[PDB]
Amino acid sequence: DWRVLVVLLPVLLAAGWAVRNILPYAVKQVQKLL
Amino acid sequence: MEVNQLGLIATALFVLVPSVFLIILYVQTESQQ
Amino acid sequence: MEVNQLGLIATALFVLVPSVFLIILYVQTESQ
Amino acid sequence: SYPIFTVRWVAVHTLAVPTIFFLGAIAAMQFIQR
Amino acid sequence: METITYVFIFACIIALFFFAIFFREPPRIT
Amino acid sequence: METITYVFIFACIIALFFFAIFFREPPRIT
Amino acid sequence: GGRIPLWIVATVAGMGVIVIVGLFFYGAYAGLGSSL
Amino acid sequence: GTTGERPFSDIITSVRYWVIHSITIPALFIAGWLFVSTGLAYDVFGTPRPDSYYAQEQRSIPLVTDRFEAKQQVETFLEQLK
Amino acid sequence: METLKITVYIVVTFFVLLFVFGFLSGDPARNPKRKD
Amino acid sequence: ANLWERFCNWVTSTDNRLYVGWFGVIMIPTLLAATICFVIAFIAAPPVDIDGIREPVSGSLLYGNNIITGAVVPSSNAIGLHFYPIWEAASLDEWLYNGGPYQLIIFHFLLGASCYMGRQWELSYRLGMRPWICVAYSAPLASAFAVFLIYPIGQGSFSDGMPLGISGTFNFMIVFQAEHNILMHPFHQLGVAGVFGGALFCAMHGSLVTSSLIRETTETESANYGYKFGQEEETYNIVAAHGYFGRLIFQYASFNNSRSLHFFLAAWPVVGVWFTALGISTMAFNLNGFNFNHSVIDAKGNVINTWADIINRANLGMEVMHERNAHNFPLDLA
Amino acid sequence: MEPNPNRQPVELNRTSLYLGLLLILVLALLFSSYFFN
Amino acid sequence: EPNPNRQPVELNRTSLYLGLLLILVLALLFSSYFFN
Amino acid sequence: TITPSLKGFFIGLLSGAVVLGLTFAVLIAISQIDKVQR
Amino acid sequence: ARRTWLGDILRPLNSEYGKVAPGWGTTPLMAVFMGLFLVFLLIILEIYNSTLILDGVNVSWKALG
Amino acid sequence: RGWFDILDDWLKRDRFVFVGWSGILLFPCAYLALGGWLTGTTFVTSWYTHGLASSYLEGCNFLTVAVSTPANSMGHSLLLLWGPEAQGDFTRWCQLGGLWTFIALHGAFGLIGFMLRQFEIARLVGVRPYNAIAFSAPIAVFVSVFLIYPLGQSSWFFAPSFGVAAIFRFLLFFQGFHNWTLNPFHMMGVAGVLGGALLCAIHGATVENTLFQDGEGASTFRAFNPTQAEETYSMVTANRFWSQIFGIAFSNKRWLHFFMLFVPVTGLWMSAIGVVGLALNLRSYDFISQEIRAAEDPEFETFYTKNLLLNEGIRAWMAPQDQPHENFVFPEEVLPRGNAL
Ligand code: CLA
Ligand code: CLA
Ligand SMILES: C=Cc1c(C)c2cc3nc(c4c5[nH]c(cc6nc(cc1[nH]2)C(C)=C6CC)c(C)c5C(=O)[C@@H]4C(=O)OC)[C@@H](CCC(=O)OC/C=C(\C)CCC[C@H](C)CCC[C@H](C)CCCC(C)C)[C@@H]3C
Ligand SMILES: CC(C)=CCC/C(C)=C/CC/C(C)=C\CC/C(C)=C/CC/C(C)=C/CC/C(C)=C/CC/C(C)=C/CC/C(C)=C\CC/C(C)=C/CC1=CC(=O)C(C)=C(C)C1=O
Ligand SMILES: CCCCCCCCCCCCCCCC(=O)OC[C@H](COP(=O)(O)OC[C@@H](O)CO)OC(=O)CCCCCCCCCCCCCCC
Ligand SMILES: CCCCCCCCCCCCCCCC(=O)OC[C@H](COP(=O)(O)OC[C@@H](O)CO)OC(=O)CCCCCCCCCCCCCCC
Ligand SMILES: CC1=C(/C=C/C(C)=C/C=C/C(C)=C/C=C/C=C(C)/C=C/C=C(C)/C=C/C2=C(C)CCCC2(C)C)C(C)(C)CCC1
Ligand SMILES: CCCCCCCCCCCCCCCCCC(=O)O
Ligand code: OEX
Ligand SMILES: [Cl-]
Ligand SMILES: [Cl-]
Ligand SMILES: [Fe+2]
Repeated sequence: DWRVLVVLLPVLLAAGWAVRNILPYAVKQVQKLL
Repeated sequence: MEVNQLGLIATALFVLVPSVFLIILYVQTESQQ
Repeated sequence: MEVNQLGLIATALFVLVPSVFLIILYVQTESQ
Repeated sequence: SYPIFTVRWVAVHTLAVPTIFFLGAIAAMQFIQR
Repeated sequence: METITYVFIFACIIALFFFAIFFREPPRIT
Repeated sequence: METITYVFIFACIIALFFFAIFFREPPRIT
Repeated sequence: GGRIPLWIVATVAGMGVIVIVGLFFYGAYAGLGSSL
Repeated sequence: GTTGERPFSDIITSVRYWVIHSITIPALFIAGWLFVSTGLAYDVFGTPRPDSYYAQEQRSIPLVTDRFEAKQQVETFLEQLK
Repeated sequence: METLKITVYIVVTFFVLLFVFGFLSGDPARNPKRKD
Repeated sequence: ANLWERFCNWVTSTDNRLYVGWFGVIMIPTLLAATICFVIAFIAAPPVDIDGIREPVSGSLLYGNNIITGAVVPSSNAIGLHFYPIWEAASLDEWLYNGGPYQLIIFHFLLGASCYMGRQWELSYRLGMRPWICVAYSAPLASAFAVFLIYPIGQGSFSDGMPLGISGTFNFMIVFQAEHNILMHPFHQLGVAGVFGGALFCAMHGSLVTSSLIRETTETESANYGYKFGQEEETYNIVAAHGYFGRLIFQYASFNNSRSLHFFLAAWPVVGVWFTALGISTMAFNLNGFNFNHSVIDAKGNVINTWADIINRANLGMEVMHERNAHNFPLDLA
Repeated sequence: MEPNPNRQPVELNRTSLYLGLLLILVLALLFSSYFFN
Repeated sequence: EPNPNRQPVELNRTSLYLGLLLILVLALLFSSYFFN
Repeated sequence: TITPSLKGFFIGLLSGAVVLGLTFAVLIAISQIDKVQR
Repeated sequence: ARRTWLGDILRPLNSEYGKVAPGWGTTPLMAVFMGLFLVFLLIILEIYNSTLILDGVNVSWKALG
Repeated sequence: RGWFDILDDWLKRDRFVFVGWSGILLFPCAYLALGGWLTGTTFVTSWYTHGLASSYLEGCNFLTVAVSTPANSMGHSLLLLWGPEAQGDFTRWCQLGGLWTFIALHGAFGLIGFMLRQFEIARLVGVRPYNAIAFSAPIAVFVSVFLIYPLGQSSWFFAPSFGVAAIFRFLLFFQGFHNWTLNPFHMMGVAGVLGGALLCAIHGATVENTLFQDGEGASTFRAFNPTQAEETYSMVTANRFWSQIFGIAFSNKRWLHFFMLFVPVTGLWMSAIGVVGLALNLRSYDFISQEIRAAEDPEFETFYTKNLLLNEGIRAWMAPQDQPHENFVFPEEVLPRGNAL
């Protein structure tokens, strides 16, 4: 029902925000794995 | 009091048998030395 | 048979106490 | 150069993420009335 | 008979205390 | 309990016979 | 690296706990579970 | 001494850390909050609301008394509030 | 009963005087390092 | 050659097989009195009217008890907190009926135990040790003071102090729960954490040290013979033990400072047991465990029971049954 | 036939005797009441 | 300060066998009278 | 014949297999990428 | 050591001490039977438990008639 | 150099949180037991199994929340989510008490996990496995109390419920119904737990008050170095102190630390045994000789008879609300009560 996206929206937005601030150095790390 | 008559011997053997076992081992340890 | 109830403990100790004396004396004899 | 995403990273977030969410649910509860 | 038994055991424990304390293996250094 | 007691003591004696015979101090010539 | 000093992070975290637990004791007297 | 992970005291005094987590921590708090304020927590877990432990003129517990019909029994009790 | 009472008063007094007078008899000095 | 100074020298001598000391000059007679009276009363004392209602309770072996059920019974509620020495009774018969031995034993014992604690300080000073072992003992000592003296003072009667017996002890702890809800009291919860944790850390520490013993022996000898009394080298390897325990949990949850570690061992149970002694001492003045009886009700006002209300049903059954002939009025106010 | 090489002496020191007698006596003291019942 | 009068004591295996036999036969003889 | 609880049994059994295999697939993957240098 | 008739006859059965098949040998096959045995015990446990209910399997004393 | 060895390589890397092969069992199961408890105590009722509120969501606090046992009518059902009781419905699963079996069973395999981890790390680090051996006592307690005990009874309903006050109710149930304080296996457990805490305190206090002066500071903690050879406190002075104070002292550091393992581990094992007895209602409830005398002699009274009157009160006043499936109706006139109260 609708209450599920209301609850879930701050969780996605939060993870979206972290994904974008960290992505540059997460790319680097992955490359260093050989 | 009406107590289990066999309580006495149970208790006597309960004390005597394991004690006697330890005393036997102690004394023959002392005579080694 | 309405025997004496203390007969059991008296017989039990009669055997045990002196037998244990002898066994103590004997084991510490062998271990020297 | 330190990695960002590790087994440690996962252990930490495996506990911290639900904890904060649960603390939010429990704080709302203080305002429930019968 | 049960009173005698209880007291007898307690008395043996007190006698053991005496030997444990005054007739212990003396601790010796190094 | 007395039957058991009599039989027990008799059984112990038969065991002693066995050890007395087969585990004697062997007699030796010095 | 070490910009936000540690004593300040400790103080702010600290008060954040005091606030949450405060609210939990306040709710012992209000609403559900308050006997009222 | 160390197994090569970044030290925690370095992470939590770092600006990038708090840039991400000043968003992620409140968002989670608000998510859990909405989980309750919307009533969704009640419906997911089956927890009675303050108005639905008993029916209006009832004082019996709606106790599960059957193993294999137990799911049906709970549903029966729940209808007796609607 | 009074013989008993008086006997106990005397026994207890005697022991308490030993205690007070013993700790007043230079007890700080009865250690193995710095005696004064 | 002075007589007093010779006696002082013997009292405080570190060469006596048991240290006497000035604290021992009081401890020795008081503990001997309490021990001799306890043993005599446990075996042969007649029934004692603990609750003042002329309903005497039989505590001793010769009057039909065993080790588990026997007890020196507390003094009569008719006496309250009045001092009841032998010489205040018209006869020994009276003194025995009314519970005189309990007073004699607990006063002598509490004095002798207090001095035991001081004796622990005193010999530490004669040996040039650090002084705080006695502080560790103050935890068990405060606990005995609480159940033998403090709780009686607050409730007004040595008849509500702890019987000196095994079943008597359980009676005291069931009635305490009905009158104070001690389990819902946080200081008893810290006591359980002090005692559970102490047993945990006892086993932990024993097992970690035992785990890192240095091979000094063959498989035919007890490893205990790998340590010789008074050797200078440690006998286990704290770094191997820190390296095992730091990996079982994580590194910074493990001690490699042995001083910090043993201080932790000292302090955790001692402090937990301080709190639970303080729990009894403060429930002595009726500041009781949390009461959540009927704290949850529904939208209409129906009570919604919780596990605390179920505790309360049990507390009620203890309350209504205890000292079943002793209450004439509807509130058990003490 | 050789005599057996695997035989070993056994020991119980005095402290182990005291500890074990104490264990037995205390166990007796605890359980005796349940044996008489 | 050890006492010079101490002696070890001995019971050989034959003496054990003879002794155990004496006690067991005495027990067998007297047990009927103990039970009565 | 295949009763409802025998059906749940297989559901329970397939789910376990999934969780277990999924777990081991991931672990073998990572172990292959991030090897120890010897 | 003493030789005996019976010893000489049983000798071959206690003569391969230490002998192993190389590497992993039959381990994968062992694993398969372990797996089957677990499901087998699961079924047996859950029938006794009445978590697994089967047509014609009445887990009651009244399965004696 | 095949996949198994490569995975072994990786599971056993030295990292902040060691994983190991045992981690595969341990970490899922521990996290799920712990999440089930936190989840249930925050959100899940006991209304249909017990007639009790038991979550923060319902108005309970930290002392009264619980994950409560399933209804008595579930018997010993595993209560799998996909089983015939809940039939895969998560909500009904929660309401029938499925989280109790969930926590209990994941908890048991986590405890196994944890002890395998103590074995695994002990072997890699090169030390003897005594910490694992000691942890056998916690496992014995858990299985005997949470599993063996309710399996001998009518249902999981009479197991402990996972909650602070709920466990208090379990304490009092055992007093009133089983007279468990009278049980010598509990008494040996009491001695081992209280003996352990004593040994913990007295050993710490002794080490700290027979320290060697190894630095110049008033804080004596600095003057230790974990790789020093030398003992950091005097066993000789400690031994003299206790010999003179108490009559006897430890003289062997190894025996000392083994005894600290031995005492609480053995006590916990003993209490587990007595609980196994209580699974069968094989209680140490009475002394026959006492009852015969008291039945015939109404002036005969001991602390033993006084405690059974309290038990009888506990049973009758708590059973109706604690065992609701039984529909006990005790009219006021049948409740045991002394005068006035
Ligand atoms: C090591 C991890 C682990 C372990 C030991 C357990 C153990 C358990 N879980 Mg938990 N669980 C886990 C991880 C784990 N779980 C994880 C990661 C999750 C999140 C997804 C859950 C979520 C979960 C839920 C939601 C529930 C359990 C339940 C259970 C219990 C029943 C398990 C069962 O019957 O499986 C049956 C399955 C197996 C034993 C697997 C066997 C597979 C074999 C090896 C192969 C057989 C062949 C295969 C099927 C072939 C495929 C055929 C196909 C092609 C058609 C048991 C105590 C239940 C419970 O607690 O009840 C109260 C329950 O309801 N678990
Ligand atoms: C002087 C008071 C005293 C003392 C010292 C004890 C001592 C004991 N009691 Mg007894 N008790 C007493 C009075 C006392 N009792 C009284 C007056 C009663 C009323 C009759 C009882 C009733 C009672 C019952 C009913 C039971 C005991 C039990 C026990 C034992 C508990 C063992 C233990 O630590 O379990 C604690 C639990 C464990 C050790 C199991 C596993 C724990 C795992 C490892 C937890 C891991 C936690 C994990 C990391 C997650 C944590 C996070 C979470 C907290 C947030 C122990 C021998 C129990 C017993 O005998 O069990 C065999 C038991 O069932 N007692
Ligand atoms: C209530 C008392 C008590 C608790 C809480 C406790 C706790 C613990 N003991 C451990 C260890 C030990 N305990 C030991 C001896 C003892 N432990 C004792 C008593 C206890 N021990 C006693 C008395 C002794 C003396 C014999 C030893 C020797 C060890 C260890 O070596 C070990 C350790 O490392 O200590 C530092 C730890 C194991 C960690 C683990 O398995 O993680 C994994 C977590 C898992 C698998 C989850 C288990 C879930 C449980 C079983 C069921 C669910 C529980 C709910 C989530 C919470 C319920 C709360 C309500 C009931 C109120 C953990 C901190
Ligand atoms: C829908 C879907 C799929 C859902 C998602 C679900 C999902 C997939 C789940 C799986 C998640 C996943 C794969 C796993 C990650 C989960 C995760 C990280 C699990 C968390 C598990 C967890 C609960 C762990 C338990 C925590 C635990 C109990 C630790 C407590 C720490 C603690 C109390 C330690 C005691 C330390 C202490 C304070 C003192 C020291 C003790 C003591 C004195 C010892 C004595 C001593 C110590 C020494 O040190 C040395 C030297 C010596 C001499 C010595 O005497
Ligand atoms: C009161 C009881 C504890 C006594 C104190 C403990 C001893 C102190 C430590 C000794 C040396 C350090 C002295 C102070 C220094 C110190 O102790 O600092 C604590 C430590 C600091 O380490 P950092 O890596 O930040 O940096 C290294 C620093 O030590 C240098 O400044 O931080 C942590 O450990 C974070 C804890 C959260 C970790 C989350 C873990 C994830 C949980 C996973 C589940 C657990 C595993 C499962 C088990 C099965
Ligand atoms: C002011 C006077 C103080 C009063 C003194 C009272 C004496 C009490 C001390 C006990 C003496 C017996 C010690 C036995 C045995 C003894 O001699 O052991 C002595 C033993 C010596 O240890 P060591 O380290 O020397 O031994 C190492 C190796 O020999 C291993 O073999 O010390 C310990 O093991 C102490 C730990 C057990 C301590 C147990 C104490 C429990 C006492 C409580 C018993 C109460 C039951 C009473 C019910 C009625
Ligand atoms: C069950 C289930 C599951 C799982 C789940 C999970 C796993 C969960 C988790 C969850 C979580 C994981 C939770 C958490 C929470 C937390 C919390 C709730 C916390 C809190 C805490 C606090 C409150 C604290 C505070 C304090 C105090 C009080 C004082 C001291 C200090 C401090 C600050 C600490 C699944 C899905 C599989 C499915 C089936 C069912
Ligand atoms: C050994 C590891 C075992 C892992 C067990 C994890 C189980 C995963 C949970 C799956 C639950 C789905 C059940 C819900 C659907 C059931 C519907 C039905 O009964 O037909
Ligand atoms: O005395 Mn003993 O116990 Ca304290 O309250 Mn009131 O009083 Mn009696 O009653 Mn409840
Ligand atoms: Cl009473
Ligand atoms: Cl009154
Ligand atoms: Fe130590």
